[PDB]
Amino acid sequence: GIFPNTLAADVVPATIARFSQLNAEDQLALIWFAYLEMGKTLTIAAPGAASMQLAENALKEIQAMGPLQQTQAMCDLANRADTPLCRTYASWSPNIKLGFWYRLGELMEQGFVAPIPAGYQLSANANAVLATIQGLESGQQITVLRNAVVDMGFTAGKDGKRIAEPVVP
Amino acid sequence: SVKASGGSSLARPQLYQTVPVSAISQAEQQDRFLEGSELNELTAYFQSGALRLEIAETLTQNADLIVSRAANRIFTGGSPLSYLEPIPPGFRPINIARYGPSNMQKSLRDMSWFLRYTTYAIVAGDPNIIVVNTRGLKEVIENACSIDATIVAIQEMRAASADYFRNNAQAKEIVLQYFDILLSEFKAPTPANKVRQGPSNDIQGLELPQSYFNAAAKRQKYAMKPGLSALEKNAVIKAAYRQIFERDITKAYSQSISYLESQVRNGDISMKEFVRRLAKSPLYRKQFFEPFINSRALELAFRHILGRGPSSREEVQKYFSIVSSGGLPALVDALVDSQEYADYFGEETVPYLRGLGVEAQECRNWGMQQDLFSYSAPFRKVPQFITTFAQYDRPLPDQHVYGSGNDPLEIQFGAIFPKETRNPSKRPAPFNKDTKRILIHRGPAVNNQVGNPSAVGEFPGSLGAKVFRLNGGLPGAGTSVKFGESSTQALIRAAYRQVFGRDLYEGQRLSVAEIQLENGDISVREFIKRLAKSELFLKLYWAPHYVCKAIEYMHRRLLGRPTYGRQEMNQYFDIASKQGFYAVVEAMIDSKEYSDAFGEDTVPYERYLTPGGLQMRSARVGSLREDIGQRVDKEVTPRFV
Amino acid sequence: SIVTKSIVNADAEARYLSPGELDRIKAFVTGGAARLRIAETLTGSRETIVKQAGDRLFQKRPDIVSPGGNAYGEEMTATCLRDMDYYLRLVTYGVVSGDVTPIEEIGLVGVREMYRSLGTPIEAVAQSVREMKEVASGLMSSDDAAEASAYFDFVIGKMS
Amino acid sequence: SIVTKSIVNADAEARYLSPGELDRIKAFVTGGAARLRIAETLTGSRETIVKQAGDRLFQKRPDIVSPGGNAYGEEMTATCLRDMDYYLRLVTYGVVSGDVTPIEEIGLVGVREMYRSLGTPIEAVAQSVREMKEVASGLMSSDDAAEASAYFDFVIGKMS
Amino acid sequence: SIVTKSIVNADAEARYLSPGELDRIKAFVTGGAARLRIAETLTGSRETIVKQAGDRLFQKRPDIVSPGGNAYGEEMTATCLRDMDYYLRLVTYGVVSGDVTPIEEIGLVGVREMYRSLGTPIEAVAQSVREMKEVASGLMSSDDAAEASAYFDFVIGKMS
Amino acid sequence: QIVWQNEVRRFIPQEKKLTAGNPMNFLGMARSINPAANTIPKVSAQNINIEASVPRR
Amino acid sequence: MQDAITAVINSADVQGKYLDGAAMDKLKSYFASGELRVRAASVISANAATIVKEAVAKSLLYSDVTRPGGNMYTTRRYAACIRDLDYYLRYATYAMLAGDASILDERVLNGLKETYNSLGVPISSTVQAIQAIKEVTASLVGADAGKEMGVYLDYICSGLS
Amino acid sequence: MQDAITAVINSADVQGKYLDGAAMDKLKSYFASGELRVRAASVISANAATIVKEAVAKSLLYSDVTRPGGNMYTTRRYAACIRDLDYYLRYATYAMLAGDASILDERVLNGLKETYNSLGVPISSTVQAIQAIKEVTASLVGADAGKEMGVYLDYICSGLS
Ligand SMILES: *[C@H](C)[C@H]1/C(=C/c2[nH]c(/C=C3N=C(/C=C4\NC(=O)C(CC)=C4C)C(C)=C\3CCC(=O)O)c(CCC(=O)O)c2C)NC(=O)[C@@H]1C
Ligand SMILES: *[C@H](C)[C@H]1/C(=C/c2[nH]c(/C=C3N=C(/C=C4\NC(=O)C(CC)=C4C)C(C)=C\3CCC(=O)O)c(CCC(=O)O)c2C)NC(=O)[C@@H]1C
Ligand SMILES: *[C@H](C)[C@H]1/C(=C/c2[nH]c(/C=C3N=C(/C=C4\NC(=O)C(CC)=C4C)C(C)=C\3CCC(=O)O)c(CCC(=O)O)c2C)NC(=O)[C@@H]1C
Ligand SMILES: *[C@H](C)[C@H]1/C(=C/c2[nH]c(/C=C3N=C(/C=C4\NC(=O)C(CC)=C4C)C(C)=C\3CCC(=O)O)c(CCC(=O)O)c2C)NC(=O)[C@@H]1C
Ligand SMILES: *[C@H](C)[C@H]1/C(=C/c2[nH]c(/C=C3N=C(/C=C4\NC(=O)C(CC)=C4C)C(C)=C\3CCC(=O)O)c(CCC(=O)O)c2C)NC(=O)[C@@H]1C
Ligand SMILES: *[C@H](C)[C@H]1/C(=C/c2[nH]c(/C=C3N=C(/C=C4\NC(=O)C(CC)=C4C)C(C)=C\3CCC(=O)O)c(CCC(=O)O)c2C)NC(=O)[C@@H]1C
Ligand SMILES: CC1=C(/C=C/C(C)=C/C=C/C(C)=C/C=C/C=C(C)/C=C/C=C(C)/C=C/C2=C(C)C(=O)CCC2(C)C)C(C)(C)CCC1=O
Repeated sequence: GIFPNTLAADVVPATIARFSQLNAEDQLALIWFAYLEMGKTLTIAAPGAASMQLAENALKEIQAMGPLQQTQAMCDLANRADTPLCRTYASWSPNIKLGFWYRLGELMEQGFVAPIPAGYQLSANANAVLATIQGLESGQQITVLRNAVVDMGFTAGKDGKRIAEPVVP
Repeated sequence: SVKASGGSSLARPQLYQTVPVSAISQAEQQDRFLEGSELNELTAYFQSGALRLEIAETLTQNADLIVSRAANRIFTGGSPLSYLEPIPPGFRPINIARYGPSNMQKSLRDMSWFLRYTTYAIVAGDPNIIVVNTRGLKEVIENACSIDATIVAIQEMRAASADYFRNNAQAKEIVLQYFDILLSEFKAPTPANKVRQGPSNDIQGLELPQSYFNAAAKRQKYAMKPGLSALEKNAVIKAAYRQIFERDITKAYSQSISYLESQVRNGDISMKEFVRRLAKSPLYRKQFFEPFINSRALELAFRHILGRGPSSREEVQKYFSIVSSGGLPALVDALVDSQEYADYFGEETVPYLRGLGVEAQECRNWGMQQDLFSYSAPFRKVPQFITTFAQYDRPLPDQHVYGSGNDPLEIQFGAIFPKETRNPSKRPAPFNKDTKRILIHRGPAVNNQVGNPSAVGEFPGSLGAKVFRLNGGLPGAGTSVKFGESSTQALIRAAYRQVFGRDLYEGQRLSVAEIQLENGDISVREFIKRLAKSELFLKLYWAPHYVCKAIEYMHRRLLGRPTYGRQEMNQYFDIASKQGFYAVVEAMIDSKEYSDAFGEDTVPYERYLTPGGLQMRSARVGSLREDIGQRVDKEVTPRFV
Repeated sequence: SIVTKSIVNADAEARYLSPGELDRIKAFVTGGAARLRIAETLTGSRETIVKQAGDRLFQKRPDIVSPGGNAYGEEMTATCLRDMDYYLRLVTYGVVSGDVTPIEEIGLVGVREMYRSLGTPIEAVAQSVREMKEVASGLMSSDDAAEASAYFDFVIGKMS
Repeated sequence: SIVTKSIVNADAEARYLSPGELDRIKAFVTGGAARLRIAETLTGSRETIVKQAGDRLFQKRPDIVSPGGNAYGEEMTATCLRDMDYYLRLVTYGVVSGDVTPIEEIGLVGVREMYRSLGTPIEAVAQSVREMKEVASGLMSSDDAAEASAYFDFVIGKMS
Repeated sequence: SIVTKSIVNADAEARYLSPGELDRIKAFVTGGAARLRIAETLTGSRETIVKQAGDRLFQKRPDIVSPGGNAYGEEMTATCLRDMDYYLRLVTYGVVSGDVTPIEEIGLVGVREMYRSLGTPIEAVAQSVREMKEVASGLMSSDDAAEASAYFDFVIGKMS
Repeated sequence: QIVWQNEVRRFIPQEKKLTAGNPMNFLGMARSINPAANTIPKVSAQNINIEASVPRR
Repeated sequence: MQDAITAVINSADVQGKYLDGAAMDKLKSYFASGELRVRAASVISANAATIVKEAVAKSLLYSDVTRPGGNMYTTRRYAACIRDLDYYLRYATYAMLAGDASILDERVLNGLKETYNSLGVPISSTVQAIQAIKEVTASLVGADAGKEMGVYLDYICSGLS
Repeated sequence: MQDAITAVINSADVQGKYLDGAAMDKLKSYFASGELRVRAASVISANAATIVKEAVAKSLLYSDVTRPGGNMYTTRRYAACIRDLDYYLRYATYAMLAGDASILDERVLNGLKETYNSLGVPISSTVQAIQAIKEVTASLVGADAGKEMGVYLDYICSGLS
């Protein structure tokens, strides 16, 4: 969608690259904790500025599947895995993807979606990247988050990855 | 009348040769800059120019006296100069009274004309004009003019003209040489005409007067022989490439087939075999076979191998059959092995474009061969010889009176015309002032106004387009939720879609006209007139087009039909000449047919189509009905079931 | 340019150019050094003009650079400045040609369609052009300023 | 590609493809994973190949980048490396296609005329392709290296 | 064969075999074992194939062997089955060569003219070739039968 | 002095170069401006009285 | 002409970029469909005359076009129509093998409509005959390769319209 | 022309006999050597210009033929000579790939001796240049492939003799 800032040797591209260094577990936990940090230290969400109807059906499905299936769907999104929902997610614009993650976090906070494992604590590198992002301005923060979540889901042609985050049984 | 035209482009045969034309054409036919030879000829000619103009000046000043001396030596018994517009044994002076006034006038005119063309030849630096117009004049005038008398007159003129040039052997020698050429050429008998016999029974035989050939630019002829120097062989091979590929692709792109060139320059293969193998090559295949349908490819091949375009319907038929059967190799073999090829080029001569001036030309493929010989021939993809030849044998096509390019696509919006220069596709046809184009009604066929002129305005129902009418009352003719706001606005937007094809962008709508219509102050006709005359319509649909294209598109939008022919087209075009765009719009919307078809409350709509437009719409796979153009078999369950 | 608009008008009525049209073209012609001076001044300081105008705009309209605003984010702000640069270049073309046709045909016809599709508040686009006009006028003399301000005003009106 | 080559050959003879041509297409279609793998290797190491080859070339033929040479200057050297990158891209096209036709049609028809007009020595461009071939072969297995070297040497032979 | 066709194509353009052409040649020549096996199968069992094909043909088109037919009589039948055996030999040649050039230039260029001279129905001869194809396929493995089917189909189509 | 090693090390793919109109060309300018986002505005539609607060001009 | 491989290469070359993941996916798809394309082409070549025969018997025989005054009347015109159908089948097979309709525009459609108009050849009847060819070929070649052949036959039909 | 395979086919078809054990053995022998032939052809194509350059350096330059009065004197004639040499190399590569000398006997050796005699091309020096080409190719491609190429280069030289 909107042009992504990938490699420019500046704080925003640098932080984006760092977020891309993190593992799937680190990245997913980082965005969860960033969501918890939204509104106090990070920028708030403005979902009215995104055509979120495109995600509506997908979100409904996530709110219908069982808690284990919900957690697996989020893990699939973070794992660049090939599933119908991952492809649907990838087809969206950056704003829609980011608002979709926001609604997932809202549902988890409300319980409608499987919450984080109890007593989970962010790792070292992920916490450092999150602190960096907290140190940036609101515009820089929204750019960094947009570029963080834009590459999630499945897109054909590209491939790779070896670590994966299956479940928390 | 004739039913088709091959097109007509300006033809410029050379009337006579001049030194600069000779040199520059010598360089240009070989696709090169002028070299030391031609430049030196130009230098010498320009240096001699001052003297030549001196000769011309002195002869034009004293032309009266020279002609008078001639007329006095030749005629006896009166004064030949009463009206101005070495000795052969048979010479005898001619009597003015006996010989007659008309013939005396022609005698004096001819003497003066000889002197005038002699001065022309002096200035041009070449006697070609004299030779051209004097070889065979004798036989033209033997029976009413004495040849001995003319010879004596020319000798007297030669002597008198040279008498003014005691300067030195520079002016005198030139004058004497040109007059000697004139004398020997007037004494010449008429040479036989050059006959171009028909190669088959479908092509006519022709002949050309030798004077016509002498005037025209001579075609340089390249023949490969074993004894030629290496540079000459190089020139011959370059000529072969220029002929077959239409330009020197070796110079341009280093494209070449080296072994073929070695074989032909060794004499292993003849120039004919070299042409055969080059035209079969993947280079030729990629450049002049792959980009074209077979119908156009064979026309280009005729250009490249025979130096001419197809001559008849039968020929294109035969060779299209040949290429359908055996493809490019069969086509090339048939052309190269034809008796015609060997008759012209034989084994050694590189093929050359024949065309005007080289031999007698046919009328039937005149324009098509003019187009074919242009260097832009590769960019015409539509066949021109099969199309034109077929159209000769058939009535006038479905086509605008001024040509196919004047027919826009019958699409919802946009004025899309074929561009004359882009992928040339022009198909001229002779429509006289009275033809009427057959149009297909969008509706019940029997409502076509040709057969049912009182059907005009009969709405077409389900068989035709939707029709928007201000039938309901207008609002405010206070209270909210007045239902008369949706219909009037739907009609306004329909009128915009009709005049412009599609809705305008925000800020473009003529809001004043819309409120003045919604307030009952004007009629629907007046509003569409305002739309048609709007600067937006001018910029979109009038300004960017040929005048008659603009008029035709206008007519289709406003009257819902193409123009019938030259009567409507001519009246609107004449108004365009005299008054301009607004007056043309006025004429269309104030015409009687507009009133009949559309009142003061009906938005115009598509009422008719050309056959081409209907075929575009209804011949696609998803729209083509099952019963159209094929046998519909009734399916019945087998009797054994 | 002006020549093309006058030609179109004169041809639409199947007439040669009138004395008035001819004198108008002549005035645009001979007094054509000032137009090129104005264009050169606008082209020389495009960086500063667009940067200062964008700063002024974000000060006046921080909402467009706040959550939910079109220009929110580094990339969105960059594209906004790019749009302002487009409009400054078009203004220079209009100044040079003595007509508003090139501006109209490059960046105003259907501009409302484009910005409605993009979600961009068009009135803020007109405001950004206002800031660019103010800065450019500060960067030029009085008569040059008036001449440029006329075309800036044309653009602003077409988005207001 | 063999598909277009055979289709053109058959079309010029107004015939369907022979069974031998169809079997050739079948074999070419089956053996495509290796070609795509060689192409993926080459495109992955693009900038490295270009930079190493350019370094080797300018070391070997300093006159090209010394005073009076065609590649002398910051912009000229950049352009020369740009040409090297062009020809690497074409070599990858040829590898993927399994045929030299894309290379020939994009960057060898009339190449002598172009570089003669520009003043570039063509044999030095051939040397540049040789250096690129060596660098590329260094990063591949022997079979893959030979397969890519086929197209590299096609370019080298046509450019010298 | 495919080798001769590739060499002719390369010579028509005055060049060496391209890398793609060499790869096709290598693939063809590595697969020579399968072609030789298919040819051996056809050769060793020629009599069974011809006999069964002729029997099925005569049963399918008795008019050919009926009185008045071209094949009527003992000697005419012997000649007809000799022709069928000849075409089996051609099919084996084509299978080994990789293309249909030997079949084309031995027994298929001008077949219509010869059989029209002899009065034989070309339809019936093509039907006989079809019967030979069916028997040979049933006598051979699926992949091998499919491989031979291409050449049998070429013979049938150009003989119809 | 001109050193070709510096240019070789500085090679950039041609297709990756920015051309006219690319909004990337205004990335540096956008960073320099650093537009100030508004503070999170605290609004509660529940506590607004529409009838009283709406202007009665 | 362009095939699918050359099509993707040229789409990459006009932008001056190397073949990325999506282009490689397109090439893989074409290499995966090549076996079916070759088999269908062999089948069509084996039965080309039969395909045209049956299509003509299905659409044009015993109708207006073959009777005196119809465009297929006289043996010359009948043969010409037959070999036009032969052209269309051969070029549709070419395009199916290449997975690209470029050859059809280049060596079939460019100027064919104008030629037919000049000759008075009925275009709707030609389209119906080509549709009959599509149906016969599909019944001979299979559903999927039949659909692929139908794509290019319909391309010819649309070009004629 | 004939390659090995078509040569076997012709030899059998002359006698109207199927492919027997001997013909099968010859075909297998050719099929086995195909990989080496193709690799040798690839190498020869890679270094054709270099091979010709080294051959002329060894055999022709600084001789009589290059000086005024020699037949390799002018640039036109030098270019013609280099063209003859690379023609010989390319057609020898063709013959080696086909495993048969027929292609040489027709598309190279057809009046060539008569041509050289008529034009005054010295046959001895041409033979020496071809021998230099043979030596260079053998050193550059290997021993077995070297003698495989040498068979056909000797065929050309004998055709000129
Ligand atoms: C080089 C080792 C020696 C040499 C060569 C030389 N040859 C010619 C001229 C010709 N050579 C050929 C040969 C061929 N042409 C072909 O197409 C092929 C078949 C593939 C072959 C083998 C021919 C036909 C000619 C005559 C036409 C032509 O020039 O192409 C020359 C030029 C002779 C001249 O008098 O101009 C030369 C110099 N000469 C030597 O001295 C070397 C020993
Ligand atoms: C958008 C995805 C792509 C694009 C589009 C584009 N189109 C035009 C201009 C026209 N479009 C049409 C189309 C139609 N007319 C019809 O009747 C129908 C069916 C209802 C269609 C689809 C026409 C006729 C025009 C010309 C007339 C007009 O524009 O009103 C343009 C503008 C071209 C110009 O300058 O004239 C553009 C930009 N361009 C892209 O780059 C996209 C891939
Ligand atoms: C009757 C013997 C055959 C027949 C006729 C048929 N015609 C149409 C439709 C039209 N006919 C015409 C013809 C003309 N219009 C003219 O102005 C002139 C010149 C004087 C002629 C000859 C036109 C133009 C049409 C189109 C509709 C219209 O009238 O505007 C049809 C209807 C076709 C349809 O699909 O609706 C028919 C049936 N059909 C036969 O089968 C007979 C052999
Ligand atoms: C009778 C001696 C033989 C025979 C005849 C037969 N013919 C057909 C079908 C057609 N015949 C023609 C012929 C012509 N059309 C022309 O324009 C000309 C020139 C005036 C000729 C000679 C055509 C076009 C057809 C097609 C049908 C149609 O007219 O629409 C058949 C039918 C075949 C079938 O299967 O439908 C037959 C039986 N058949 C024999 O066996 C005799 C030797
Ligand atoms: C058959 C389904 C329909 C039909 C056909 C028909 N066509 C012709 C004549 C010609 N057709 C062509 C076609 C082409 N030219 C090309 O370059 C290509 C592209 C590969 C094609 C397909 C041409 C050139 C001709 C003219 C040949 C000639 O010069 O005679 C005819 C005969 C027309 C005539 O007057 O002889 C016919 C009958 N007609 C139908 O009714 C069917 C629907
Ligand atoms: C000097 C400015 C450049 C240069 C020259 C150079 N040339 C050679 C070798 C040869 N040069 C020729 C050229 C001709 N011979 C002719 O008869 C004519 C036509 C009038 C010309 C132009 C030839 C044929 C040779 C081959 C040697 C031979 O006589 O047989 C060399 C030697 C190269 C080697 O490595 O052996 C050199 C050095 N070299 C430069 O760098 C200058 C640009
Ligand atoms: C302002 C504005 C907006 C911006 C909106 C913004 C900024 C939106 C940003 C929203 C953010 C930061 C969303 C992040 C959500 C993260 C979730 C749901 C992750 C949960 C993780 C889980 C379940 C992981 C569990 C786990 C599992 C099971 C394991 O395997 C083990 C551990 C682990 C924890 C990894 C819009 C874009 C809307 C519009 C435009 C606009 O201007």
